[PDB]
Amino acid sequence: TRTNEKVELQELNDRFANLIDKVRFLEQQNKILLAELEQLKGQGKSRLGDLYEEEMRELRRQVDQLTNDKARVEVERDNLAEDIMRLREKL
Amino acid sequence: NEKVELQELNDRFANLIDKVRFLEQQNKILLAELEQLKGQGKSRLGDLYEEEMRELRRQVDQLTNDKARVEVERDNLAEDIMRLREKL
Repeated sequence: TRTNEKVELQELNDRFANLIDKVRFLEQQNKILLAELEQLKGQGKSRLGDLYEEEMRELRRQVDQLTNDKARVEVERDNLAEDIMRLREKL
Repeated sequence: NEKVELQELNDRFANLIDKVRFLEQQNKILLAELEQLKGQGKSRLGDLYEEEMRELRRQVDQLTNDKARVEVERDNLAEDIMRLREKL
């Protein structure tokens, strides 16, 4: 008879209603998951960006040092160029 | 408030369905175009960092040699002067 029907249907609609609730929770959960993931990506990229920056910053610091080193050794060499230029005029 | 006949409403929503499909296709083209642009900008930024580091290494190399020479001249000038005081 159609009394079975009435039973099964009521059960089943409650089941749908249940899944519905759970799938909407699945959604809250996913949303949060995505937020976490965004946070983790941003750290990873932050850091990686730190390492690329460092590499460059090192080459720069080195260039400036080298540049000052050479500049000291030049002050010295140029001080000696005036010396031979004078002493040759005493010869 | 003008009222519409049903067979007329079907027309208007049939046409609106056309228009919407069209926007779908546009938006599609756009999404691919953007995706490419994105990709290209990633490549561009890579390159820019790349060239900066190449140019910098060139500079380190250049300066390291330039400084070794000038040290040599300095030493040479030291020698010449000392032996030049030797004569006079």
